[PDB]
Amino acid sequence: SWEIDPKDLTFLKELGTGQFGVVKYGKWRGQYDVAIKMIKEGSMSEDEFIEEAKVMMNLSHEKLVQLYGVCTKQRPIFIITEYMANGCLLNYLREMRHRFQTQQLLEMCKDVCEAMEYLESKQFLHRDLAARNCLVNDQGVVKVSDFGLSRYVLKFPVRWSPPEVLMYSKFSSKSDIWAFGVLMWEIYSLGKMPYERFTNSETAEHIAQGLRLYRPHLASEKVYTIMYSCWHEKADERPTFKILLSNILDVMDEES
Ligand SMILES: *CCC(=O)N(C)[C@H]1C[C@@](C)(Oc2nc(-c3cnn(C)c3)cn3nccc23)C1
Repeated sequence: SWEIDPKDLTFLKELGTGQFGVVKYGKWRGQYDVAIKMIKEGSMSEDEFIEEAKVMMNLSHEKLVQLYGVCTKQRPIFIITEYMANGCLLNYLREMRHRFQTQQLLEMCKDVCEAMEYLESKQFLHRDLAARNCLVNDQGVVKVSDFGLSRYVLKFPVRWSPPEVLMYSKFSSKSDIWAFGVLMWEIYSLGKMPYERFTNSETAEHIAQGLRLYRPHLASEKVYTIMYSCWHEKADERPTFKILLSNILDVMDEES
């Protein structure tokens, strides 16, 4: 049930390259748009991934990029996902022509938070949440992509990592929370790199001294309060995604 017959795939356009190599746009059975991730040999722990794919296919949420299945009886293996016509969220933010309103930026935050509250409720960590791992569909809806997939990569995301990850490799729901707050900073900064003048090493040292990302000027005070709450030093003092969704809904109502 997790397995797609590659004979049902028609490869139509190269979309570009991601973590595991090329991604292509194609059709399934001549009819349905799909994205086809072609997994470069040697890059992925494929047996482990295949087993986890069965779990990932039972995860269904409107704001999660859907895994349609995998093609595993060949090399390279393929991962078949929902096609997202407007590409990577990071590139989308950086296109100044969109002239985003802040209500649109908050909606992107809500989209991601909804997906992450769903993953939280399933006790599933993303482990690499960031604007580069979100995608945008033809209706401007942002969805969370490649959740959990860093576990199978045979370059660490220092700038999306809380102190207990940098110091001790303590991953938890609350390291996804921290990364979400950095993602909100990416959205309201229109895609700047977090800690844009620092190296990864400098970022980690400054985080150790309590530096935090500055308020992007497009974020209101209440929006900054939300992303800042994700960066409490003690992981247990950071909200859940359920609390964050409620805070985002509140600010959406106040700024409507
Ligand atoms: C920001 C990081 C990045 O560029 N990623 C992750 C790329 C992987 C990629 C090529 O995958 C997809 N790209 C598109 C797409 C790219 N450009 N347009 C106009 C659309 C669409 N798509 N749907 C699913 C995966 C994927 C983006």
